[PDB]
Amino acid sequence: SHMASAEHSFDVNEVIKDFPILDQKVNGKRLAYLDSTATSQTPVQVLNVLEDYYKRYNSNVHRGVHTLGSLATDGYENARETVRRFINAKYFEEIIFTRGTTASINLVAHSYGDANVEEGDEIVVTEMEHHANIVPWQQLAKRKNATLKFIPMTADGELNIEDIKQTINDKTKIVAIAHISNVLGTINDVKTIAEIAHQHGAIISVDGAQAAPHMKLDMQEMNADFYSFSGHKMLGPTGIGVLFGKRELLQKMEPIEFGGDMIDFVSKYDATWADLPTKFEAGTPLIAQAIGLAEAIRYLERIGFDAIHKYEQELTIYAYEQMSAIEGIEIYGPPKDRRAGVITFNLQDVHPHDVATAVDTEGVAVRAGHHCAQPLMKWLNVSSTARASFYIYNTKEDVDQLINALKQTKEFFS
Amino acid sequence: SHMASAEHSFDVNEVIKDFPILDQKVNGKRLAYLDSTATSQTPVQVLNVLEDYYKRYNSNVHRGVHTLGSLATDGYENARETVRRFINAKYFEEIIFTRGTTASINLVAHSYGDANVEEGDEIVVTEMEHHANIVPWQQLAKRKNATLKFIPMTADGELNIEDIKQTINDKTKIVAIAHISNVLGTINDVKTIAEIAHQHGAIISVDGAQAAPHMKLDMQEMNADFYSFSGHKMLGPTGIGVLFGKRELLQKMEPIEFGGDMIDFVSKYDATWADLPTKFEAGTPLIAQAIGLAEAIRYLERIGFDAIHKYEQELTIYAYEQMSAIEGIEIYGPPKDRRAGVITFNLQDVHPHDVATAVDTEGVAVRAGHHCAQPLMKWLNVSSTARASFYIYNTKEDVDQLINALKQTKEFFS
Repeated sequence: SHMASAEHSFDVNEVIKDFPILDQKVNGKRLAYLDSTATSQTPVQVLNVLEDYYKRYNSNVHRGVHTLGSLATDGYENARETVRRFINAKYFEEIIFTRGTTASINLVAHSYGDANVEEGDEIVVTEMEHHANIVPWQQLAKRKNATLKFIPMTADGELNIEDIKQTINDKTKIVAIAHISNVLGTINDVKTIAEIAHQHGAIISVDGAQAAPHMKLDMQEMNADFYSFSGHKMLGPTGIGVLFGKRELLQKMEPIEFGGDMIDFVSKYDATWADLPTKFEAGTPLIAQAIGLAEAIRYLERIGFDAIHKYEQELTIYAYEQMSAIEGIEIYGPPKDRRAGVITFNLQDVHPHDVATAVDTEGVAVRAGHHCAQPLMKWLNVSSTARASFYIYNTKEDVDQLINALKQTKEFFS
Repeated sequence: SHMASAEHSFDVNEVIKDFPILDQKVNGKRLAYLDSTATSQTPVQVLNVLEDYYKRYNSNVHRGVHTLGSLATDGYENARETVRRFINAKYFEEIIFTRGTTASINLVAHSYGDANVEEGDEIVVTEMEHHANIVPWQQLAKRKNATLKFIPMTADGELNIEDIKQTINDKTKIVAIAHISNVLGTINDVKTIAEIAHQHGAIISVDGAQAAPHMKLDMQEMNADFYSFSGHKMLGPTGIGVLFGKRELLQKMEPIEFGGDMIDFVSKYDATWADLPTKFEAGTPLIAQAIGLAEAIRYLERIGFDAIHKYEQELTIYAYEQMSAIEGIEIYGPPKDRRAGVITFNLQDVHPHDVATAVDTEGVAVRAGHHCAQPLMKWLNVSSTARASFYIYNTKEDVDQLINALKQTKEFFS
């Protein structure tokens, strides 16, 4: 088929050999892991770099120290440089390591938000946002008596340019938006939204958790003010994310966590802060996790995003077409050729929790629930949905295993 | 010798076989890693558990999901239970995972501090505190126009009961104190200080980063309100720590980071919070790191703290005596038999940065600088010091290698 050709061109079988977790059975059936949107699997190259760190040069990080300490510092600094190049940030000091996208957005909303939002200012969000890109803005609005505004969505769950222009105005201080929806697969035009924000004297904070794993990012082209993502969704270790911020903005923002490393001087009653980026990195860093995340970036770069985007789009269109052919499947969001590698759906007369349970019995991992997007579920007029997602280690066989399992589930519940 | 006997009894050579990082040379000399206070080394048992997680059951965490997801959730919940038992917390929900001791103390100071400290209240600290246990209290005092008070220290860097009783009064709301000093080796009587706090209607927040790796902790006996520590100092992975808090207190405290997992329900403008402990755990957890930290706890428990305390005390007394015999060495803090496994020192007429550089050329890893304790350095009337620290994988040979390197350093600079 067309999908066999896409598999062969991408060399997907050689990619899968790097992911030992996929070589197992679940409930006696081969594993078809279709939940990468929740967290990705991790290649041996990343695991080998983590093992090497702990077996060869673990130490705390500080410029000019004993031998292992200076190797650990080199590895941590090299990891930040790898991230800077990955997203084409202008400066090393514009990359902040955090616990994840959620911690990144919370740092923007506390540190930037409290210094730049007052009573009567507006913060623009959307109903497709993950909780991590809604609730911090709700809390900033409550602290400041500011107003939260939602960009109206089209019937297919996209943002029309005229709705974007009508919602952003000269009262807007912050536009906070997903680059890619974790549910609908919508790809927002963040470059254009940034331009409209900037015309009104607002800044843009982008939730890029579902974009960084899947497409090339260029902070300078996009002209985002802040951009946030998570390592565990892009082949990296748990516990690490990134906040990109323009240097001019980060310089004026105050830290919100205090301790070692982020200080320059401490007396009994006062303290001064370190330079960027360490101003925002209190305590001992995520040292092993940063080193592993840099290896995950090199894994993605070695394949390249043009190859990853083509393969993911072929998988996604194939899955969308095969799932659409099952009578009773409803897919939410844009058409097959206008979406990222996610399909959120319901099966007529079968609760999505029972879909997820049933396909796991067939070896297939999907998620069911609200996907941390309760306002989106309400916008769809549902409580829960089921969600399959694709990444670089998925195959036609994985999609066909889901399709057969859904047909078996229809039969079981009929 | 007495130290050879202690080595043999502890089976230190078998412990060292678990730490492949120690089996290397630095500058052509065997590695003598004497910087565990900064971060510990990591045994293969912990590395094997981390590798197994990524090769067998990585997935995001949620009760009742697909097979790998339910294994990851089990591992994360089991890890929290392991921590609860390790410190004898009454309830599972009193254990919060954080990024580290610094993040733990910052959560207390923001969430508990802002709700319980007002103008004219007092916060008690000490000049031996790490920056992580000073600067958050400075910032809480500034937010609230409250007053920071310091418990006077004895000439040996300890806290006299009469100075403790004179500094704590009915205005005190929070006593924030180290269990063990990262510099002096002082072991504070936190059980007694907690009693004095409680008599005055204050709470106690304990910095236990240097105690959790080295001694048995019992939250119920101690009667601490909050207790904070870091995994990387106790054989665990980087990027994880613990906050213990009494359930009654944590129930009333508000979260300070917002997103997925920590919410129950989200609408466009409002949100409700999850139950403890997840109320304080926004975003995707530190899943691999928690699982590794539980394995580190089982490694320490298998040896037991009575054996670890005896071995560390024998090493410490041996090192204190051998270093004291070098003319020109000044050791800071209490006597050899009243300290934890740390020796902070200076060598007459040799800057401590040059000591650290010189002994690294001899394969020995120590730290030089302020040790994130600038107010303590000022209290000692120095800028910088050098610091050697001991843990379960250190030997008489490591101490003798430091002693010979210090004598060689004296010679080089004379």
